[PDB]
Amino acid sequence: CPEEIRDQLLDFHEDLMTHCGIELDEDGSLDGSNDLTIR
Repeated sequence: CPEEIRDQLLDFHEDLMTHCGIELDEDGSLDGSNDLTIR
């Protein structure tokens, strides 16, 4: 089976939110605070 047991590969779909673009779109996908306690 794929890496994601649930449906497809990662986070319900890829090429969507944060992961297949990281050069500045992970930076944009981390919009602000309340993402982790390290902030």
